[PDB]
Amino acid sequence: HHWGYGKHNGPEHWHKDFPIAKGERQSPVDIDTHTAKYDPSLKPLSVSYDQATSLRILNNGHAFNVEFDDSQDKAVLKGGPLDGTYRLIQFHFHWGSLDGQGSEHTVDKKKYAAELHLVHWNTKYGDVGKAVQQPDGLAVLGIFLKVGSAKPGLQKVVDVLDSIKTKGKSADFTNFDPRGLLPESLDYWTYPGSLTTPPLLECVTWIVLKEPISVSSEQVLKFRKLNFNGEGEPEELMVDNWRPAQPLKNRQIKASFK
Ligand SMILES: NS(=O)(=O)c1ccc(C(=O)NCc2c(F)cccc2F)cc1
Ligand SMILES: [Hg+2]
Ligand SMILES: [Zn+2]
Repeated sequence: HHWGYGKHNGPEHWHKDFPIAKGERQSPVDIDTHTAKYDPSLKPLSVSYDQATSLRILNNGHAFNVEFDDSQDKAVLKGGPLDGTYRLIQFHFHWGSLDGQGSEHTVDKKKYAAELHLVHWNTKYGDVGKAVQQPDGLAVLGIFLKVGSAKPGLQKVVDVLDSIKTKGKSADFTNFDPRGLLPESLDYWTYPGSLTTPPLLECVTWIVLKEPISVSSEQVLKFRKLNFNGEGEPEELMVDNWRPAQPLKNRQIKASFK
């Protein structure tokens, strides 16, 4: 039926409706640190989120997205392996039912508690719909979350989750500063990939940060209390909404650090 992360509609079944699942540049992938090539020609990332305008947070089944006003170059990502300017459109997480799993990308086979994806689209394409039909249409900034000390900048997100417990629910979410979610170092790995959820389009330049941010057990606990189901339907906890690592194939992971 409609795709999900359960036994009968999970990742292993997506190929039946989305053939691209067995494609050449699928994500996520495992990052083998000893095989990633240090590329000194990579520029530093330029994250300009000072004028970010968040608007809403919503539970779309699958996960919760915090949306931003992308009608103007307010919050952008440039530099790194990117050519052109990419506007932030939304951010979401993938997490697990236990602290030992949750991330989509893995580092030397190590899974983290969750992973944050900051989605940006290439402005040269006019709108996100066009951008998804291009090889360099999207840039997703991936940040790993480890369980440890609480992340202050994440608390506003955590407190509003009760308002969007079920699928289809949304809440006004203005004045949120995404800069509060970045680690201190911007060192990263990069490779050409795809969306990790259907349509699974291969239009993404992945930029995965080396340094994870730490969040408290209590903070991660609250993510786990969300529901995949809509109001009135039988409760299905939103946990393990992650796709397992895909084969790297003919791709090379570059690193911006030595
Ligand atoms: N986890 S991840 O790889 O960062 C990621 C990021 C964005 C999207 C998305 O915007 N879906 C929109 C969308 C549709 F729902 C249908 C067709 C095209 C789309 F762009 C999906 C997965
Ligand atoms: Hg594409
Ligand atoms: Zn994601």
